[PDB]
Amino acid sequence: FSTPVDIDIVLADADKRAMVDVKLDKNRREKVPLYMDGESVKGCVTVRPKDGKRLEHTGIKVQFIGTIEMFFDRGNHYEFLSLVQELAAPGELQHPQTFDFNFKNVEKQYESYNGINVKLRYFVRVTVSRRMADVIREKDIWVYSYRIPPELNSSIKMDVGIEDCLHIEFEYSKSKYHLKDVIVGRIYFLLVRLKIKHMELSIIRRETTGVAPNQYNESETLVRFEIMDGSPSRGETIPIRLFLGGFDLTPTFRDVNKKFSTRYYLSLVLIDEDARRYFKQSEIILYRQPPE
Amino acid sequence: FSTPVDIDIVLADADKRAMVDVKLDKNRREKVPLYMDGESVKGCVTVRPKDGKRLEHTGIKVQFIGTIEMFFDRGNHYEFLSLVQELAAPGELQHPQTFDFNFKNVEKQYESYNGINVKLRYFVRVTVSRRMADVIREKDIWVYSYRIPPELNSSIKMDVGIEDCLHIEFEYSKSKYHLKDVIVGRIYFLLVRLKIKHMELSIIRRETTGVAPNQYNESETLVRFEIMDGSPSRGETIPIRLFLGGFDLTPTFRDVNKKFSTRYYLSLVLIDEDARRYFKQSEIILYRQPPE
Repeated sequence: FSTPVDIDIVLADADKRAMVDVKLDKNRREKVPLYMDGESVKGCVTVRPKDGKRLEHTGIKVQFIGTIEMFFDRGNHYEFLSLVQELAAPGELQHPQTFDFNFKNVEKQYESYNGINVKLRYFVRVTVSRRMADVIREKDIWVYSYRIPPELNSSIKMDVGIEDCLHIEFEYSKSKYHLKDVIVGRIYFLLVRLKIKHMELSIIRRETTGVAPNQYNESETLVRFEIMDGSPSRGETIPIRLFLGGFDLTPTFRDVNKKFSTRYYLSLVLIDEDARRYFKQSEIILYRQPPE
Repeated sequence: FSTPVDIDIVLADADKRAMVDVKLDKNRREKVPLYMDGESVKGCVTVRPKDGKRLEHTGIKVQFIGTIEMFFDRGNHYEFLSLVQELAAPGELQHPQTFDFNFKNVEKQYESYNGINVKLRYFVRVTVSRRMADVIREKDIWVYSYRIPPELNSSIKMDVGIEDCLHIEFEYSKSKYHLKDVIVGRIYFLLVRLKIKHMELSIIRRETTGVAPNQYNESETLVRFEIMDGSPSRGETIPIRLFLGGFDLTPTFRDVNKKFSTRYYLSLVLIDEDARRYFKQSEIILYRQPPE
């Protein structure tokens, strides 16, 4: 036999509309249509019958859903957006039928995310209601969030050290970088009484999930970029130029629906000849640039 | 003791915004703020603590809901619109706190209705999530639907009768009347071989609930308006002028979310001297006029 009916969802702007990729578990890349906050979502639900039989139903509806999924558990799923359009009353289907739908000016407050303990995703869900088992079809969507240049973008500049052993001033040109921006910086050496083998700059991603003492932090190290080979002396200046376009980062996400945060840190690491390791971590905000 | 916490919801336009009344069971009239399709819903959630204790919670959210309730049963409730804003992560409350909220450009596809087997209502729902029993506060809203003058509004004109006994032509000036419009019409008598005591014009409301053979029809007679006293002869013309503003009707609602219909009929009734009753029913569309 198979299914008596197959549901497909075709958008009205399906040819012209842009699509975007998502990295999922074990290097998989999905591609879905792309939307932003305030756009209308409209198209058609196409019902393809497959048998010459009849389908008794107690209603057909289409829903636009945005939801946050935590820890791979269905009981922790929270819909932050739900919109319904009823497409048909209780009845029968004997032949193919199509139904229009339009969700007017749809709010989409968060960017889509696929992480470790957290997913945030948007989809269209069509439901054909039946007496004991519904026929359900999901259709996934990417939503981006956009942001213009910030009013204030201060340089990150600091003196740090291990007392009487290593004193350094480091500088990074901004606090806020767009996803295809460049870390321009320098390291300046004030006091050096240790034997430095190499120095690297690391971009660390932290996913923070939960509320209050229920906090799980997942940490991933997305670059290790060597910026110095060998032992400097005092008065030595080391230039940093690190291109972010080589690492495909997600934006900074802060307290999203009061459930999770995704944060980015520059971690400067110096290693001595005996393999001792000296570090300083600094938060950087990553943002998605609106194209002009 | 009492409650540890009381939740109140105050809109940002609360002073300037118009309010509207609803007739509910046993002559009760509620009054709630008034909205239309496409308006944003924004304001503040005000938490008044009442005890000097502490409130542990696993999150605070506000939802905008539009739902259809059938047959006084909670298991038949269908949300056709759901929007969520998370206001706080898991934590504690020890003192009063207020939280802003804004639902951008909110779709509100149907007019609010309180009927017999059917309710359609919109509300804001605040939820403070707790370990075993949530603190929940609803805040009800009226939504109207508006419509400009129709492209086609034909007069309803017909010849009807009981053969060789009574032949009449009736005319009503429109098929579509606004809620404060006037039925202007006439009855014209072609053949009269019965002894007519009186003639009345009735506005009948029908509420139709369910899908397919699951159809319940509730019928209510909202006016009985006498238009003739006594026995006419052939060639006699009886004028009708019936003002709809005296009866506070709801608009015509057709196949709302594929779950219900509310429909209006003009029923013309003639009564003979022996109390025999001759009738003709005609559908009329009632609509809510947009003010200029």
